[PDB]
Amino acid sequence: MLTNLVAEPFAKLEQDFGGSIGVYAMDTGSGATVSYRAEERFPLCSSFKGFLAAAVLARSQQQAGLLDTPIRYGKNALVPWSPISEKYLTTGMTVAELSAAAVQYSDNAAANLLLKELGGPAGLTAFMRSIGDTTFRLDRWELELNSAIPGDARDTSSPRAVTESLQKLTLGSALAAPQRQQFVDWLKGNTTGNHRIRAAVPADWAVGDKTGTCGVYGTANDYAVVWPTGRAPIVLAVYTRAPNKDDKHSEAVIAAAARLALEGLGVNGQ
Ligand SMILES: *[B@@]1([O])O[C]([C]C([O])=O)[C][C][C]1[N]C(=O)[C]C1=[C][C]=[C]S1
Repeated sequence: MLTNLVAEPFAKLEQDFGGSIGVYAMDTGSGATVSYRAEERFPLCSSFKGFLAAAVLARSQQQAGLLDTPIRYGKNALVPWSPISEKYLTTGMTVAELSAAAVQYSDNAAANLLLKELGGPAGLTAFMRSIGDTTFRLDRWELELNSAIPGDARDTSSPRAVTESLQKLTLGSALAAPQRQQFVDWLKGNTTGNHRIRAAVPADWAVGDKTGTCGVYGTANDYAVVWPTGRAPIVLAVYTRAPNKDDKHSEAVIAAAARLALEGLGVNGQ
């Protein structure tokens, strides 16, 4: 009834990109949605790290002091693209600091350390099942989860399930109130997304996001909660892939798809 009330040229955008774009956007006030390839699977890439941090926050509700726990690690724990954890190799970091690094810098070593805390990819998947997400699956660790192989369901979800779970965690009741605001605050402090959904969002609106870039198969993504002033928040997810291993990802295409999603919802923006 309220899905795709206004058609938007997503097909032309993905054809110009040379791949596939998946979009799901939800106006949490009216329930209206924009949906394009929204139930297809796309690789999560580093976007799983947002849900990883939420799963850590959920575990901290039953294990008080978890966030403050100092974690030491060896050089063998470093993974290419660990921009924060490499600076604390000789000191260690807290669980909360690792979580913030995973969310805000996509830190790979931090992500693997936190996955170990949860019992691995199946532990994160179990958390997602516990909030009602039956689509999400994490199967591997960094960096193997970035292979983005066409047709491979490992380490994928759908734009719709990403958006639905993001809404539950940032705006609904999946986390207790203090943990919910901490998750929002980590997303708001993200540093990796300035050229993606944020580039479609006016500077005077609040926004938290989590990006991912697999590095192959034109595969990259971003999901976000956006608070336009004077109306209810919008939750959205934009995922891309492409058929050839050497196909380039495009941040501009992600920003453009986000613009179309906001336009389709009737949200006056840029
Ligand atoms: B992850 O999938 O994405 C991060 C970048 C982001 O958030 O958009 C970087 C770490 C992960 N990616 C990889 O390890 C492979 C890389 C692709 C580009 C730079 S590192």
